[PDB]
Amino acid sequence: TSAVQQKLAALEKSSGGRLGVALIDTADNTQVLYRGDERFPMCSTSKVMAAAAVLKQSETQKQLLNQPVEIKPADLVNWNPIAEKHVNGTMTLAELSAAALQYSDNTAMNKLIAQLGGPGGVTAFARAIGDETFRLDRTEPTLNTAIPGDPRDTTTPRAMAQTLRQLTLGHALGETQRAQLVTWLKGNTTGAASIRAGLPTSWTVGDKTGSGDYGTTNDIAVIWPQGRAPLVLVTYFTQPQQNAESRRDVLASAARIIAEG
Repeated sequence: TSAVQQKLAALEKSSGGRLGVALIDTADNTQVLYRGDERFPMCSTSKVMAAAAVLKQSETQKQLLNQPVEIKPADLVNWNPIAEKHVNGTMTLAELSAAALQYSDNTAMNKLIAQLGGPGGVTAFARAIGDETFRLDRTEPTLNTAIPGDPRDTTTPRAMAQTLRQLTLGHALGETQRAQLVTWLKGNTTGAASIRAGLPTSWTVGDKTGSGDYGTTNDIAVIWPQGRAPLVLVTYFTQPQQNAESRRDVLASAARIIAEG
């Protein structure tokens, strides 16, 4: 019930939905949590785990990121902004990872899942790095159904914040791979209205957004304030109505509240 809690609780109450927040400050390893142990549909934020797991593979298969992967008409799903540009051609695994992370391409995510042996291979990597909460159960696009109470394709804010810190600031990946993940997250094109919109102008951000049914609107971010040790912030949001519209403003507002405490 620190000052931020009542403020985050008030934001949630004004929003009509369910808000989950987890912050980690690497300067002193303290944490702020709001519904930190409740499950939320991850939606596209799970693409970070899949991309990281492929990077882990490339620590042994050194040229793996350069491997071409055919894009067939049957591979296309519901949102394929980059993969649709390469049907009947190829994209490398690096290009598929970038398309997944920076444009939220769902065909690209499915190629990453396939490279890992299915959703259980993404969950396997989460276990290998100490995340016992993350579970990926479906491919795209069905992982976004975001049905209330459904444990499939969920994690908690606390678990995802620890994971993102290990991948981007810790040593869960090789240094080359960590740098590549950071470059990918910083190049994200879909995050301008989410966590980034609630943070000071001078802070560098890498993030992955998520969106799904029930108005589910998510963002997970690694944040470098200037003259200060980096931060990790997860903001998850979902709504009672299956048809609810996106609420990226809630994530911006949560980030601003966090950034003010």
